[PDB]
Amino acid sequence: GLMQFTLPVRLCKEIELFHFDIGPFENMWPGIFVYMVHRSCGTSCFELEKLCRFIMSVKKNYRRVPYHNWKHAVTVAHCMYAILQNNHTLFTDLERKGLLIACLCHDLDHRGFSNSYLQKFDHPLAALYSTSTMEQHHFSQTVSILQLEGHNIFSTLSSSEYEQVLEIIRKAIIATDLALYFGNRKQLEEMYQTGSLNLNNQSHRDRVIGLMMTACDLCSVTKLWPVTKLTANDIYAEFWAEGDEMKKLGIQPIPMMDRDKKDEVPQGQLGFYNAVAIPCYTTLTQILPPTEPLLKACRDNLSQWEKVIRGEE
Ligand SMILES: Cn1cc(Br)cc(C(=O)Nc2cc3nc(-c4ccccc4)[nH]c3cc2C(=O)NC2COC2)c1=O
Ligand SMILES: [Mg+2]
Ligand SMILES: [Zn+2]
Repeated sequence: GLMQFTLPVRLCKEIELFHFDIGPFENMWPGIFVYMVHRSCGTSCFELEKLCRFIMSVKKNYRRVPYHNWKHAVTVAHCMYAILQNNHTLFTDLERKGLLIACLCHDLDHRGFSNSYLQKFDHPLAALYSTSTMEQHHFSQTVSILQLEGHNIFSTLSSSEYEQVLEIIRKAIIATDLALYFGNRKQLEEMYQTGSLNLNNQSHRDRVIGLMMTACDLCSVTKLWPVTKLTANDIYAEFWAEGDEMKKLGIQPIPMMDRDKKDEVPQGQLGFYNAVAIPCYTTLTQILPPTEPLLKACRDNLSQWEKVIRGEE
């Protein structure tokens, strides 16, 4: 009950900033996550014995892939933690509880391949879930870990609070399907501008939590340049492996996935920042103004990719 996690001084301060990197010491990531839950939520939200057993089962069920791995889970939960802490009064107790777990669980048992590749391979998951294939699987894997003896961190919620939180986590994880981001953001842009945005309308809150999930998921582009650049090697390592597998099925991959086209990476990052990242954090800054540091860090990194193209690094 009276047992806080404390971090060393540099982490205790930097963890509150959007651009915080959780570092290369894996054994500290669980304590960082618990630290974030205790400050975002209270030392009571969860039974420590139970939370600790849920965190280590989740860890176990992420794979050793270059990008979509345990480090990503915790990094995406941290960005959510920073958004929640800079917007204290906008979110319910339930939403704080559900969204940190949603983020930690959002890529469970990812194998390093897109929904596209599962469908062209004809993977069994592609017959069971025809859209948002991996995302329906990640939510499925979350419910499975919650129902292991001694893993139900929500067991002290009322039956109705319990159904509300699983529903928040389900919509939160499905929203990490980038194919659903483009339409969700368009609707939010139209609602915010025509003045109809209403955070007491549940379907509007749904949409907003969805945008938050895309912003946390893409938060590699909001870090200091050296973190952003080294993460891109990890991201491209999964993409090019997926490309190699496309060629094994006799399909030319899209250029993003073709390792023969390493040369064009800088221009391909420009497109990504311009079509996805900048508009994501722009709309997110309009709805939730304290998240502006994410938009500013993203613009700084676009400008660093422009410098790479102009031969200046
Ligand atoms: C999910 N997620 C999380 C992060 Br963080 C970064 C990424 C990411 O880098 N995306 C991209 C990298 C790319 N590189 C090239 C490219 C490389 C070489 C030669 C020619 C082209 N084209 C690219 C397109 C995208 C991309 O998705 N475009 C969106 C807009 O329509 C779908 C990501 O997909
Ligand atoms: Mg994902
Ligand atoms: Zn992810």
